[PDB]
Amino acid sequence: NIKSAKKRAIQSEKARKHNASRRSMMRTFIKKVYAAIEAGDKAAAQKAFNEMQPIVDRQAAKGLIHKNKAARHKANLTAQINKLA
Amino acid sequence: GVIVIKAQEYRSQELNREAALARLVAMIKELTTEKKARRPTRPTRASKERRLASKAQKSSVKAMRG
Amino acid sequence: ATVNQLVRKPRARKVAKSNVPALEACPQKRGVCTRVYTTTPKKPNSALRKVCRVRLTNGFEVTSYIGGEGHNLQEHSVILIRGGRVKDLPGVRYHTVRGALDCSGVKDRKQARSKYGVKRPKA
Amino acid sequence: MIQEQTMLNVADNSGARRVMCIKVLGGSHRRYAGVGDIIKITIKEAIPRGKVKKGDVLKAVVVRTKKGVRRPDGSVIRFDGNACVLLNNNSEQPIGTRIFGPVTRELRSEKFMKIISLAPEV
RNA sequence: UAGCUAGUAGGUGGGGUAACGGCUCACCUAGGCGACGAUCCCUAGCUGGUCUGAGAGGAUGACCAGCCACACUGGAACUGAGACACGGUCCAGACUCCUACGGGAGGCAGCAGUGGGGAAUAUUGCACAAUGGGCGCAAGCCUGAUGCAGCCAUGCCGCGUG
RNA sequence: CCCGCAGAAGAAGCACCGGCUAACUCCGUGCCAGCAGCCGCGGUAAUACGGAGGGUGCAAGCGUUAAUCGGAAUUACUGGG
Repeated sequence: NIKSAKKRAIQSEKARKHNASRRSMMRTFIKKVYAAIEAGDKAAAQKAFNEMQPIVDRQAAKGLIHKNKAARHKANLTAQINKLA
Repeated sequence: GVIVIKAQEYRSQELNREAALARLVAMIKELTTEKKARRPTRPTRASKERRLASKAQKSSVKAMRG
Repeated sequence: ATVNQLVRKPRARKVAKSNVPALEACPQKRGVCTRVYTTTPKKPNSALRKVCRVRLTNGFEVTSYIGGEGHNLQEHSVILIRGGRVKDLPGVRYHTVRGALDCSGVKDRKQARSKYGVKRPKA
Repeated sequence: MIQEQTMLNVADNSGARRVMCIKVLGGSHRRYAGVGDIIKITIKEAIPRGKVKKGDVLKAVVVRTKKGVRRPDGSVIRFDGNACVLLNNNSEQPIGTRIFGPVTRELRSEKFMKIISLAPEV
């Protein structure tokens, strides 16, 4: 099995950990958002939300995130924030 | 083939002695007898009897050509 | 014909049984062919039909007829089997093909040479 | 250090699982058995498609001992099990191929170098 | 083969996927399915069609074509438009291979070929001429797909042996 | 594919032949040996066994075995008791 495709493994592993770092980064901001949600402070949560807003978009446009999930997160949270308003 | 016999049914030597005889020589005799012959047995009159069953059937079965 | 239960229970078509349990889809089978002997036909006949017990490659043990006026079988020397009854020996349902793997064809035959596996004498 | 009726485990892929000592070869009235020695054993547990069956008797050489073996310096290597590998009952040839679990360094005895080559560690 | 089932039946809400959904959880409700056959067991890839038959039907599904499924066994995920993947990777397992005994390699249900099994089924051939696919504005470049030759009367058809 | 050279030169076996089912006699072994899809043939004139000649059928194939359907209204709805 002497093939040049063996480079596609090491190349992909570089991309694997790269997206991996980007993935948990998103979850952290969600937990940052959910933190204030546990507290109930709307302004703090609003601050938490407005800080990750520009981040999720630059990850949505980067190709790692499809538009749907990006739009979905902005929906549920903000509506729930109105509950904690 | 070490043929071993043990005799315990008696008190004296001579009786345990003679009992060992038949337990050996007769046991030798019984283990030597075998089947012999007679096979096969041939039909004597069936070779005559069956003739009727064939000719009676052949003669009667002649109702064919139309 | 009381079509009501016909819908409840359709016309149960009987399954077509076999005649050669040697092995379906397999026209022929090889066997070690042990036990070489001869028996006697049924009531209407009188002869000495030579037969053999055959252990199949399928694990089965069948009895077949040795067709010919001269054989060279030795309780071994694998042969080939085929379907076909004789209506003379109750129990047999297979024929043994002369001119087989390890069983020569009959010697000194002229007619039906395609049968008995005997090669046509061109000389 | 193995003796009579000691239940061992097979380290090869021969087909056995649970063996039992029926006799330690070599030397008259010898009691124990070193980690790199041979003993007559039997099969008390085997897999369905194994090359050998239950109740069969043949030779085998031990490899791992819970008592372990010492070293020329003084250090010792104990195991958490007692294992062995099957041999040819008349030619000493190891019938099993894939050996599991590490073996000893002292077994560089040429007749087991075959085993050491297929041995995983040590 | 007579009762079967408990994320199983549904609702609310969080989460989750490209997207609907017990897809996944928390709570409430105890229901749902079953003689028009459930569950359980065995068997089998499906269809267009193919063989036969007056028809209705019975059998079959190699090959030409479309769909699904698998890639040594089983499990998993990443990358990516798209796989949770034949000629990628990681783990476990089984069976082989090399050795420098440290430490690594291997997956023909791809084309040929090999052993075995079996009643029985072929060359370890030539080339991108042709059609098609992959990169590029373009030129070229690659392909045992494919196009051909060979082995065999296996079948269909045709002619000859005056 | 088309054209020329050429000795009629280099090119035929297989099954069956009692009825079903086209197609026969003689000799040999004599319920022995053997044939057979079916019924059955064979005990010294065997058209069925074996050989020979002749005949019939088919054809670069011919027989045998295996498989499905049909015949089979022997699963009958078409179309049975």
